[PDB]
Amino acid sequence: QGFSALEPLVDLPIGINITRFQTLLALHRSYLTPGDSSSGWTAGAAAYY
Amino acid sequence: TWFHAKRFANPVLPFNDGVYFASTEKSNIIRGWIFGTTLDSKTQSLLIV
Amino acid sequence: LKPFERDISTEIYQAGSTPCNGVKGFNCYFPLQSYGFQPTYGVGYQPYR
Repeated sequence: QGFSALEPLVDLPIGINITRFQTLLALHRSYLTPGDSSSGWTAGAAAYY
Repeated sequence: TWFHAKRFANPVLPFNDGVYFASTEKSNIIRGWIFGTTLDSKTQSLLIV
Repeated sequence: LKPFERDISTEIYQAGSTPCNGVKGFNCYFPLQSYGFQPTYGVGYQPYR
């Protein structure tokens, strides 16, 4: 809970009417099996909101 | 919304006049924050990595 | 348009509730129009930088 004290770091204008939003998990697993994000192939248990 | 990274969690979300993000992680898993009006070659799409 | 925006995504215009394709069609006028600037142009039609 704590508190929030958010501070600006990058404030550069772009000028695009954005409608979508997606993020890259950058997941990866063993090199032996090239899953290519088909099933599993994650080897990670993190989270985001 | 909880978007844990165990399974595949990469849903495209509307940019509802602003957005918030947080992520608890004992790693550097999350790297990408791509944006765009349609995430296509036709329209300009912001890519953050 | 909202100020500070560019219509760089060229596409065939439609009248609404009437899909059309190609380069010319009924109720479908090309959004772009050129400027045939020549010295024979008078005031008002003079191109200004």
